Amino acid sequence: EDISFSYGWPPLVCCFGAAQHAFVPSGRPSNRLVDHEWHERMKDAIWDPEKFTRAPGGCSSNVAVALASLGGKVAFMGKLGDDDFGQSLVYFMNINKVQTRSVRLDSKKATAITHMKIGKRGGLRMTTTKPSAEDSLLKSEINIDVLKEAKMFYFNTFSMLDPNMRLTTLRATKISKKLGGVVFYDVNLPFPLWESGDKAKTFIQQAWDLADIIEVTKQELEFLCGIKPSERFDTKDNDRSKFTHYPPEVIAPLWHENLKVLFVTNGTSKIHYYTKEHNSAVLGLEDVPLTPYTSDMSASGDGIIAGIIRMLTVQPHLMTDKGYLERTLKYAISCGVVDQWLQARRLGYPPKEGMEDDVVPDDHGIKSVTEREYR
Amino acid sequence: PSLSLHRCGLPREIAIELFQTFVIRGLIRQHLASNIGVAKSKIREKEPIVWEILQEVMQGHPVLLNRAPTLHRLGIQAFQPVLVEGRAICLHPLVCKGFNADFDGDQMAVHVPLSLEAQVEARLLMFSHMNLLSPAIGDPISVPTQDMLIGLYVLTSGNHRGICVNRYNPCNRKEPFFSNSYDAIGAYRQKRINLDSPLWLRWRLDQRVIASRETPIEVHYESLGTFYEIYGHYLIVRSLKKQILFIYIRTTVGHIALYREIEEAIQGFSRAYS
Amino acid sequence: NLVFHNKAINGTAMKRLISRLIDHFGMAYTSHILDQVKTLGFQQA
Amino acid sequence: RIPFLEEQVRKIRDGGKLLTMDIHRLLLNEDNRFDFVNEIAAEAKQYVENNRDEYGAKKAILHVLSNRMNDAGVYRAEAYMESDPFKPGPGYLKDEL
Amino acid sequence: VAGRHGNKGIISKILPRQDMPYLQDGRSVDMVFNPLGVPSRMNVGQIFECSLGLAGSLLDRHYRIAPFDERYEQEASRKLVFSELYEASKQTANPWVFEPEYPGKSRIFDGRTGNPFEQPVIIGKPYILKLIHQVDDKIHGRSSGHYALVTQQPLRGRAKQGGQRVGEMEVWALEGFGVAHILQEMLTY
Amino acid sequence: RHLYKKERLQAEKEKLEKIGPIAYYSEWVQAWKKDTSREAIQKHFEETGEDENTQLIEMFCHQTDREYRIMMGTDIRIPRDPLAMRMREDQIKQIWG
Amino acid sequence: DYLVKKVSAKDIQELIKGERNVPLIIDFYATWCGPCILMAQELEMLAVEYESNALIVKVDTDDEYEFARDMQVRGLPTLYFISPDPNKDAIRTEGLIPIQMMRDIINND
Amino acid sequence: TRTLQWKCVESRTDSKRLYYGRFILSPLMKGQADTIGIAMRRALLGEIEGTCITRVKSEKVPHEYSTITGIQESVHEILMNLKEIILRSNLYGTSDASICVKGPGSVTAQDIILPPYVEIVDNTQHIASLTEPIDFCIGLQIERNRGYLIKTPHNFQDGSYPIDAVFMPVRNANHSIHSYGNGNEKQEILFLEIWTNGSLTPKEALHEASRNLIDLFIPFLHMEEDNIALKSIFIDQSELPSRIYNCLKMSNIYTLLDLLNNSQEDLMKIEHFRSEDVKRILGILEKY
Amino acid sequence: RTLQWKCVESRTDSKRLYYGRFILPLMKGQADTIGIAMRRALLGEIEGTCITRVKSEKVPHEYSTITGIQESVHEILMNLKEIILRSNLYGTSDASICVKGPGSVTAQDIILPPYVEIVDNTQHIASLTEPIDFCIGLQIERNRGYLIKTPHNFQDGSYPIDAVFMPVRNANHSIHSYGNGNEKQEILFLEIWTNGSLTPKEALHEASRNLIDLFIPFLHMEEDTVPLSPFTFHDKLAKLIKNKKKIALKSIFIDQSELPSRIYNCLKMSNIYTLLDLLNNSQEDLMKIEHFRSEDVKRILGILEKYFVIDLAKNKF
Ligand SMILES: [Mg+2]
Ligand SMILES: [Zn+2]
Repeated sequence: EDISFSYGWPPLVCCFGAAQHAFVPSGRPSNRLVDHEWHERMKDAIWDPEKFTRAPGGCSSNVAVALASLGGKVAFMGKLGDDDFGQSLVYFMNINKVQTRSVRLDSKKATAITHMKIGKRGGLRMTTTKPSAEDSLLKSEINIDVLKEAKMFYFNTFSMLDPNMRLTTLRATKISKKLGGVVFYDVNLPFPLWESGDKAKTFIQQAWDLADIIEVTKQELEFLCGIKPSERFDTKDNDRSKFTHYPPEVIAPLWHENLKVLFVTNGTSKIHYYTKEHNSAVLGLEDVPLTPYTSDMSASGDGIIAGIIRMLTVQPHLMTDKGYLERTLKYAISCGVVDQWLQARRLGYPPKEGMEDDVVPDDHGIKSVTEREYR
Repeated sequence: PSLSLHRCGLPREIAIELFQTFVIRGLIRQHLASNIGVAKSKIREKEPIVWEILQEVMQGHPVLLNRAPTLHRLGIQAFQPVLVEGRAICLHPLVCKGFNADFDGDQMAVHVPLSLEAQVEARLLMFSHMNLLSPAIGDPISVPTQDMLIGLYVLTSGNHRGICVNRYNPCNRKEPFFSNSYDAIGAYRQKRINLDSPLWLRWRLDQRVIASRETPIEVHYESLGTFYEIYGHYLIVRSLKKQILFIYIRTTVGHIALYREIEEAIQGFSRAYS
Repeated sequence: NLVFHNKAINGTAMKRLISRLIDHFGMAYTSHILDQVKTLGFQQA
Repeated sequence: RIPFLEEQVRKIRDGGKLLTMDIHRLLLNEDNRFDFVNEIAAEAKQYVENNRDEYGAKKAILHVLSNRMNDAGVYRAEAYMESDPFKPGPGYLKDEL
Repeated sequence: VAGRHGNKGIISKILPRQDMPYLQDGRSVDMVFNPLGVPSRMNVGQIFECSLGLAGSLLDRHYRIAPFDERYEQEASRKLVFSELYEASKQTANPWVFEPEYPGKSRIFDGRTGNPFEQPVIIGKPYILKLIHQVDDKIHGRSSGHYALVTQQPLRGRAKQGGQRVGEMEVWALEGFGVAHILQEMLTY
Repeated sequence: RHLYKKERLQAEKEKLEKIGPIAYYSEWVQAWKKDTSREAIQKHFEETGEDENTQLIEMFCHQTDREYRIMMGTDIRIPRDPLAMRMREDQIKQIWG
Repeated sequence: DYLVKKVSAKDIQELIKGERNVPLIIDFYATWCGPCILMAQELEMLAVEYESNALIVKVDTDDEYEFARDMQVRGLPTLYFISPDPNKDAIRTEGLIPIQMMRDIINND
Repeated sequence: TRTLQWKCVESRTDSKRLYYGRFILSPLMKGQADTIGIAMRRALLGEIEGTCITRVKSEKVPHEYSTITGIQESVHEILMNLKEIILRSNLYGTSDASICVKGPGSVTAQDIILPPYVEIVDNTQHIASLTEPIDFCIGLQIERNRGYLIKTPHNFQDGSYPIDAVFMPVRNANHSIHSYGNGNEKQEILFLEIWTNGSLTPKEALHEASRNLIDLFIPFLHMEEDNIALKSIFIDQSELPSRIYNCLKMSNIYTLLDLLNNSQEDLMKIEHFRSEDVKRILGILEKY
Repeated sequence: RTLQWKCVESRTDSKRLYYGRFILPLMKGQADTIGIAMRRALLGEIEGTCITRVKSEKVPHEYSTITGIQESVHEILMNLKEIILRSNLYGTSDASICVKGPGSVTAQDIILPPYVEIVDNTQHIASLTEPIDFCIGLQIERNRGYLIKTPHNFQDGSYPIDAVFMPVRNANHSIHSYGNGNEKQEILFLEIWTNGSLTPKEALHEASRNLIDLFIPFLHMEEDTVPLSPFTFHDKLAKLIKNKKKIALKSIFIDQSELPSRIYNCLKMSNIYTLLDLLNNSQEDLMKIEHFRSEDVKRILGILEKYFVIDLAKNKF
């Protein structure tokens, strides 16, 4: 009981999962609210992706770096390497104020490398020859004390992909619930599980059951529920065929007794919320500086999640209020747009032509003024 | 206007002429040129380095300025030159009375003191800070004069008192109370109050307010023992033990602003010395 | 340690004050006071 | 301690007003000003005669005065010389309007 | 630069349009003059001319008025200026051009902060001229140089690349200070 | 003189509050010929979903630039005397005679 | 021109069966992803450094969904490093990884 | 590479109630610095949100001006002492708090009972001092607003007295510019100085102001979903019957352009006019 | 939503003048901040394209005159300084004029590159009254502000013109009350006048983006050889561990040197995140932190010593 002495006001939040650098779980077709007329006039100098595809979000380390920026207290639990990559990844997190006490480092396993058997004809690889460090975590190593202090747990479906790791994760979820925690599940379905809907619902049903708050992209909601898309997906107008609010009944099949809220996201363009007694949506901006490196829209995802976490954590009593939820949603849209913008400025643009730019040891990049040069 | 009392602004073209010998030395000392002839060439092409050297050379070297009809000593005074771009000499607003100068076509002359002995005399005996009193009767020569005076008057001018502020007699029927002066200055910025609006400020110090010798307008005395005394510009609350519990002053934001500047300047100079 | 003034300042009054400040604090302090009052005057005007 | 005097103190040191304050302290120990000017001039000459090449951006008169103050207990930089921490690069000049 | 009523001044700063004072129409004023000058110099003519200028620009009229108009009636000039300002205010709908409470003056704003200046100010379009005395002709400097034949002193004149004079009155001032070394230098080296 | 302008300006504040935003600002839009009572505005929200703000924005879309320029006396920053704004031509002329 | 060459799913199959003497590196990529555009640039350097001591090829995931599911792609920026000795195993790396790491693997596995 | 960067150059914590920081920004093109400074100073001094005590309820007595029992201080002095208490919170809505002490000798300070969200920056601040044993019970109300000082004062249902609240966390802010231009181009540096009450750090305030500013200008970018010869013809020339002519001239219609501008509803306002006449004017126009 | 914006009026007075007015319920102090920032950005932060140098083939100087043309070379040059152009890209581009015969050379006669486009089509360059040949060469650029004609020295036949690159002629704003009683809400109106290179609405959007780009830098990480690289953290650390002892000490964080939680939490709260911080802090100081015992100093010292030998201030005298 060191709680009185050491807990502190911003409640601790714990993000569980894998630490990776630039990893995208999946990508699906999408639509965005944009000014079509500006785009025509500035055709020469603006990057507009030809077919727009949006990533659901990113790895859990990314969600944690984002909360820390907004002011939250965050910890990351997981396993990594003591190889150079690992040690460097821990430094990033540490410099960005994410507590790393919960991470555990191991000598034998490697940071992003998974030895795999060549497999049967048809190239069906077997990944069990040696597991990677990230998916190799054991029940014994979970840090109970961090779990005890925390009032929020965040996990993704990626950590449920490996068979041993699934077990570890479910235990962390159950330990937390008892001790007292709100569990937030972000279904960010990876590439393998898109083969068919039935298979997906069954894979994730146990997790869906244990969660107080869930976040699903619209495309995912349709895939799980059944609807097949009938939207143009490549046109120059905003028509309302896209951006639909599914009626409450279509969503009701998936509810369970412990679910307080469900958030469905169309990007920063629209965010929808469904609660047992009320339903609504808030609208936002997606016409943001986009570069070839940043077109995926992953950064916005991480930012939206972080805002929803900060707000729900600071005043816990109001998760189900109609007003609080609307204010939370607006703060989230703003955090997302700031993040996509910042990334573009940081990463830069790939050299258009006349690529005589100095090359960093691994790659080359230029500022926007430079991209927009005459020939 | 922005210059300090010890400084003057000298056009760069004038300076390069007056300080040339000094710059040539510098170019040679830093070995950026081989010979005197070599350097004079660098000065002509207006290369950027010549400018860094010029700035270095004039940093602690004073200069002398004079106006044409030199009626009295104050006609010549010394300043520390600051390089400026443009072709006119900038002068501090408060030194104009001594020089009898106005800004409608007047011109001035500059001289540079070459010897060490000469240079000491200028810094120590011919700078404005040292010569703030006129020779004839002892009066101040550098005092705020035109626009500056307008501003000071406006700050301290005051507020409408009776018929001007209220239409009907107050009988049939100001409010802000502030605890520290900083808060008051703040409200002015946030537009909560205006410059002339009356306010009450707590005073912890000792009755320094210049006011007439006037007895209290009303003394209100209560049975348990506290007495409140209302004078025109102040309220003094006292108790049975005859101790002054509180003093409050009726004033305007403008008055507090002048006091604060004079006080802060004194304290700042003190903390700098240390 | 200075007086608090609750009435207007005109040119005669400023000369009297600069004189009084020169005697109490000296020419160095007075020069700084003077530069600061100038700034305030220009700003308000 | 008055709460917000930081800028004024930075400026007094940076502006060169420190030198003015110092000259005044030192003249409070002397009956004839004219003699003090002569004493300082002589010291400066000795300094330049002994080490000629140090001077040029460092001025001798300033050195004599800083040395007096440091002897009496007030820390002053040598020759009242201060660097510009934030200059953009070589060959860049500040516009002191 | 100068106007036609005895008003002369020297330019001190050029500022970007954004920082200039601005009107209720949005436009930014070209020049700013001190207002403490008129009481001392006694020219009330300028105030009448600035105001009529604003009117003519708006209404597209030029006015040629002969001197001594008060022969016809008392306060004739005021009647002309005030009437014309009103017509401009009505025809082009700018109510600030004629303000009934303070005629000829308006309220303007600061470019730097967006805030209104406190008291109403005089705005107008007068005619300003540029004088032959320019800085470029005026500036001069010298170090070393050619020296005269008999007196062996420096030459006189900017054209001649010469020095400046330290004369009788200047010596006297240097003597008052007690700066002997400085003076000797001027007289010898 | 000041005491009286203040009284007139306070009365204008009160009318805006009683009448509502759409009604007060309609003096200066003459092309709106539609009921502006608070009770008329609620009925439109019930029937079409457009609230007060959307209705106000629609009104201003019918205002001429000449009329906007006359409405600037209603600015919070530099308010104009209500008497001067609504004075007739005959009255103003008497200022000059 | 580009040293890296896009390859069809079927052709890759042929390669696995046939003999190899230098390490093959396979990159699964998608047009949409931002990290992959950066990744392509770094692989290209390696191609120069190895200089015919390796074959580097790429498959676009969106066109060949099934091939990818079989070789176990989990996320978009994925690299499979394979070897000539068909008893030594394969390496899958997930995420942008530094160049020195890539270099070590080709040499020591 | 010509990328704007920000650093903190000076920091100091004088008391638990005063903090100072100085910040710098990288080279900016001319004209940029002053715009950035003016806006930031405005956001810092007005857009940041603070928590403070709005209303106090003293149950012991109803007298407007009466020192009660043991307390050495006046009712008004306590109200002043309460207004100077600094708090940190993340509240949406309002909350209540109380202080209850029973002290023979009291140094009432830090006895406030607060909800978990609200927090107290300085324990030592002195609410009051009680000389004799007595029970002190006060109820308080706390709110979070962005330096908006007040609303209309509400009714004193009980002896509940309102407190004038300044909700401003940042105490002062100032800006400065240095221009270091040589040769071809000029570069500038912005220097920003922030002083705070300890509810937030100066660096935190800097970040908050930037975020507040960005949300103000984002609305402009939002996109919504998608589903004269006549002048010179005068009425005198087009023959019109007298009664109509006199009436039109009465109402200031003098030229044709003007009749067109007018509408049928408008006509019925001029007096002595008739609807049949509106038909006749149409007929006259019809002939053109 | 709550806040809504619209264009209340739009007009095109001339090909070179355009107008627009826009409307915006805003809180009590918000309107002033938005208005001032927008004015300063509209008149000041928007860029434009203009002709910067001209090549007249056979003229002695600019104050000369040529036969068949009613204007001097100085007058033709002034007329060019007034031509309006539209482009989105940077760098210099070249264009030419080659009309012949009696008539008028107007803007249409300029032949342009693909990216630059003229706006007016009727602007007058010169008046030609004999059968003559007019051939000129022009250079166009995009930049901001105004340019002084610094290169007086020039290639033969080339003369410069002081271009003003500002595309917005004027701006105004007004603030009025929404009359909501206790909540003081306000309505903002903005008006913009443009040369026609860009629409007023486009100027409004460009200004908003430019303003966000000037306030976004603060939310990046503090600065403490190439930017724009994904691997800046890794490369930095690789040097930090390799380069210096006492600087490697920065790399180590309290989290890695495992400690019991009670101690860890307390240390973090008291601004201690790294070892160099712990070593620097005094033993006595540790007693200063609240809820810190005597047993803990021992624990920290015992774990620390195992990890490393040094006691910079850890060792008391
Ligand atoms: Mg004169
Ligand atoms: Zn007359």
